[PDB]
Amino acid sequence: MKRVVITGMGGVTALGSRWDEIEAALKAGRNAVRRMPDWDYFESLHTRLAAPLPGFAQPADWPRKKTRSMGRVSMYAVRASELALADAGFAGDESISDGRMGVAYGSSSGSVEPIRAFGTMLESGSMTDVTSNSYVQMMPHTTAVNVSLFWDLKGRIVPTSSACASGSQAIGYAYENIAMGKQTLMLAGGAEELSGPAVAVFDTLYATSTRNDEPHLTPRPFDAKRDGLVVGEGAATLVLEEYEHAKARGATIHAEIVGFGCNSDGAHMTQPTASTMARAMQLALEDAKLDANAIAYVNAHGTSTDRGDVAESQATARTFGERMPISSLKSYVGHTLGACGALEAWWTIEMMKRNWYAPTLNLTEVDPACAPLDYIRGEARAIDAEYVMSNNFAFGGINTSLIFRRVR
Amino acid sequence: SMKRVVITGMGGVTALGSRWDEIEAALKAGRNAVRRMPDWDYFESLHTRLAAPLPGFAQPADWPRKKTRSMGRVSMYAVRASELALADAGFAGDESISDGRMGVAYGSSSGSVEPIRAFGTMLESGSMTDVTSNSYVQMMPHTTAVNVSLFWDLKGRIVPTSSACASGSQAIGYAYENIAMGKQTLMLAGGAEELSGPAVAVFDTLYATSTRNDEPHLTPRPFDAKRDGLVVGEGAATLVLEEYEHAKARGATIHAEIVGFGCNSDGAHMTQPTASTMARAMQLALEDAKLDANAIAYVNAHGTSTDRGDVAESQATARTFGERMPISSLKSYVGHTLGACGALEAWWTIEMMKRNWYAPTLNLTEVDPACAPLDYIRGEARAIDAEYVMSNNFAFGGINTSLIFRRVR
Ligand SMILES: [Ca+2]
Repeated sequence: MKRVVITGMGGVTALGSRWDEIEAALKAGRNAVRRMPDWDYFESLHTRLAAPLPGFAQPADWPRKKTRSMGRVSMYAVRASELALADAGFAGDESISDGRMGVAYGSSSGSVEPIRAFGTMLESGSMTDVTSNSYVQMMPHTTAVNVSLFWDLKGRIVPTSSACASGSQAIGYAYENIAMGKQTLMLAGGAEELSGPAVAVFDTLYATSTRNDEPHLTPRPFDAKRDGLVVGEGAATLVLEEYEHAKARGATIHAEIVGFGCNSDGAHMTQPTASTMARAMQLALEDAKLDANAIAYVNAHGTSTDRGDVAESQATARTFGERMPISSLKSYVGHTLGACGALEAWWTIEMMKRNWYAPTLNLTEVDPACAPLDYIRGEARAIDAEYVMSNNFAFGGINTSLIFRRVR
Repeated sequence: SMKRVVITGMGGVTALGSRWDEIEAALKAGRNAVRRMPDWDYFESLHTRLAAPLPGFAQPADWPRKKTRSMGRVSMYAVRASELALADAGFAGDESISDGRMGVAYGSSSGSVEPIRAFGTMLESGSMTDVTSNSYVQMMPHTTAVNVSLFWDLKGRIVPTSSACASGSQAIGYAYENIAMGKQTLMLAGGAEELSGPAVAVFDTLYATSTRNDEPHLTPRPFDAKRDGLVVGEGAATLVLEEYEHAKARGATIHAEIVGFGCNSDGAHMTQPTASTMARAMQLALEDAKLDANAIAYVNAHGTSTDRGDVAESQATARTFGERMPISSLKSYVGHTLGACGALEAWWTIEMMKRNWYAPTLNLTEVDPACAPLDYIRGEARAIDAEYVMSNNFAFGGINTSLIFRRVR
C-alpha cells in the first residue's frame, strides 16, 4: 500500500484565495455573511442571508473551447485546481496529463443557466436557451470533468457529487486510489455556486438562519442562540501525491493523509444519527491505526443547525471525550456545501502547520444541549498537533472523517 | 492480501422486462424496443421522435409512502432493480445487510423531471409553487445512490458514480475495488435513468440522435454503414457484489467473478472520442486481471450507433484484440439506456456468458467500412464458450471503462 501526501492546496473562498489573506480575515474576526436583497425576486425564501464570493475574476488566458462547458461552479473548481497545481510545482508540467494524474470532484448541483433552460423546457416545451453545452454545465460531474479536461488529464475521474460530502469524499476516495496504486496523483476537491435554489434546499427544511438584519451575528455553531445555517460558495482543491514520487522531486509536503472513514446513518434523509457519525471517526482512526487520544484537534462540520450541532457534538464526545479542541470554519464562510470538505481540509492543514487554530465565530454561550467539548472561542488557540481530524456529515446521512498527519 | 469479488445478485427494470427468461425470448425474437414518441411534439426543437421507453412501470404495492417520498422515477427504477438483485442474492428479509457491511455505488446522468422543472422555473420566474422540501433529494446528483441505500437502511459507504453513460460501469468498478480493498463486504452497484425530453436533447443538440422517425424498428444500427445516430432508452440494473469467502461461507449461488477494471479518460474532447485512450482503458483492465488480450472470448460493445463513436470504438477494440474478436451491442435492442447502460450491459453480458449464447447486433446488415474489422456477430446469436468476457463503455467527457468478468462454471 502506498503512502499519500498533499503537495498542493488552493481555492476561491469568501475570505480570498491566498492563505495570508485568509489568515488575516480569520484573525480580524468578521464573518463573510451579507444581506441578499436580490432574493426578493424569489417567491417564498425566508432567509435573506448568504456568504457569497466577493466576485470571481475569470482569468483572461482561459480558452473559449474550454470555458464554453463551464458555469460558475466549474469555473470555481478549475480556478481552485489551477492555484493548487501552481502551489504543487506543476505549473507547465508536461507529464501530469499522461494518465497518472486523475480527478476526484463534485458539487451539490450543476449550474443555474442550464437548470433554468432544461426546467423551462419541461415547463413549457420552450428550448430557447437549451444548447449543446447545457448538459455539460448542468451535469452531476461538471466540476470533475471540467477540471480534468482543462489540463488534458487522462486519469480516472471519480465523481464525488454528494452534496456537502463532495469535497471530503473527493479527498478520501482520491487518497484510496493513490494508496492502492491506481493513480500516482489526484486533484481532489469540491465546489458550489451560490443560487436561490441552492438556498431553498435548506430554507424549505427551516434549517436556515432568518436573522436577516444581523448578518455579522449569524451563523453561530454550537451557540445557544443559533437559529440555522448560512449558505456560502466557492471551491478548493488538494493535490494528493504518492509519497516516494513527492520525495523524488523534492516537493514541499503540506501533510500526509493517514486515515479516511466513510459510512451512512441509514436512518434519516436529513436528521443525523450520532452513533454512526461517531463510527465514521472510528473507521478513520482504524484506517490510521491510531487511538482517539492521538488527535490534537477536530475541525467540525459545525453547520449551526439545531440537530446537526447537537448530534455532531455527541458523536465527537463519544469518540474523544470532553477534552477535544474543536471549531467550525462555517462560522466565517458559512456552509459552503459542495466546497466544504475540501476548503475545511485545506484550512485545517494550514492551521496545523502554524500551530494556530481559529475560534468558532459568534459562539458566546455554548448550547447546553451540546456535548461538552473544548470549544475554542473568543481567541485562536495555539496547539502543536501531530494529527488533526476534519469531519463532514451530509444529506442522506453520508458521513466522512479525514485524518492528516503533521509533516515538519 | 486483496479480496476476490463475485457477483451473487443481478436484476433490473428494462424495456425487454425484468426476468432473464423474458429478456432472452425478446432478444431471440429480434425486434428492438424502439418506438415513435409523438409526445415530443410538445418540445420546441427536437429532431428525433424515437425512444426505447419502458413499456410500463408501477411501484410495488408494498413500498411504504414514508420511504417513496424522496423518489422520482429514476430512483424508483434504481430501487426496484436493487430489490430484484437482493432477492436474487438471497438477502430478501435479511436485515444483517444493514449493519454497515453493505454499501452502495450508483449514479445517473440526471435527477428527476419534476424538481428540475420546479427549480428551473424558480430561476425562470421566481415562482416556488412546486418547490418542496423533497425536491432536492429527487433532483440531486446522487438521488439514485442515496434512495437505494436509505431504502434498506444501509450503513456502508456511498460511492456516487453519476457520470452520465459511465455511471453503471464506474459503479461496478469502484464497488469492486472497495470490496477487493476490504472496505466493504458487500456492495449494491448499478446505474439508472428515466426517459425525458431533456435527456434526449443532450444528444439531439449534438446531432447524435437517429432521426429515422418513421422506421423505429430499423434504428439504431451499431457499426452499420447506414446508421444515423443513437436512440435514447431508460431503466436500471443492479449487481450485488460480494467478497468471495463471504459468498462461499453462506453457500451463495455465484454468477461470475469480477477480475479486472480499467478506467481512464481521453483528456481531449468533451464528446468526440479518442481511440488510443479507449484502447488503453481495455489494457488497464487486462493488466488489472493479469490477462493477455488472448484470454477474452467476447466483447460487449458500448455500440451507441453514432458516427464517430462506433468508428473510434471499433479501432480501439481491433487495436487491443485484433480482427478475431467477437463483439455486439445490446443498444441495438434497448437503445442507449444512458445511466443504466453499464449495469444493464454488464448483467446481460454475464447472463449470455453463463449460457454460451451471444445476441447479435440487431439491424447490422452491412458493416461500415470506416469501422475496423472485428467479428461483428449479426443475423443469428453466436455460441461461444467463454472463460472471460469484457464489457466496455465510453462516456461524456471522454470517460472510459472496461470490465472483465470471469466464468464461474
Ligand atoms: Ca512522475
